Amino acid sequence: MLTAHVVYATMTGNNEEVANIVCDSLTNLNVKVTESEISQTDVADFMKADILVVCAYTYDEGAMPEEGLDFYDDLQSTDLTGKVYGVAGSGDKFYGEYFNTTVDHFDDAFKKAGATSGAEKVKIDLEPYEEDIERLNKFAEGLVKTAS
Ligand SMILES: Cc1cc2nc3c(=O)[nH]c(=O)nc-3n(C[C@H](O)[C@H](O)[C@H](O)COP(=O)(O)O)c2cc1C
Ligand code: NA
Repeated sequence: MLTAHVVYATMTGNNEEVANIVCDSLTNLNVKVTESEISQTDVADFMKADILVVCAYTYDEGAMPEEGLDFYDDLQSTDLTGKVYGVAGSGDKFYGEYFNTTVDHFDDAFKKAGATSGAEKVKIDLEPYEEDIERLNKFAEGLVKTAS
């Protein structure tokens, strides 16, 4: 029944770890999941899933991943009405009001595209631990219930 595409942007693996946890939780909720890195993914292919997820870092005081700028821009130009989305990220709370700003940007981009938020965005500090894992499971549960 349900499909999902999880894209991640990463440099030291934390956000790929986050994407992996989300893919696992979705798979364990009987979702067929595609997972790919953002720079190797076209929005036209991404949008074919019922559930859309971006997991991406924040850099240089609030900067988006440079390899994800095209994907980000293409996302906002696409009609994603009927799609269920969620955004998550690992970042560093030391950057204060720049903590995981990329998560906020992608959540806004999905909003302009007309997609329906399936779960509250998840902002993780550095590596995901037990609490983060439980939060990413509720995240996945929210997407499935919203999409189904
Ligand atoms: C130079 C530099 C600048 C950073 N700036 C931010 C930032 O503005 N906001 C944030 O949340 N994290 C910032 N970070 C932290 C990364 O987002 C964080 O380490 C994240 O876990 C890396 O994810 P990745 O392993 O998937 O690449 C910065 C890290 C570095 C090295
Ligand atoms: Na472009």
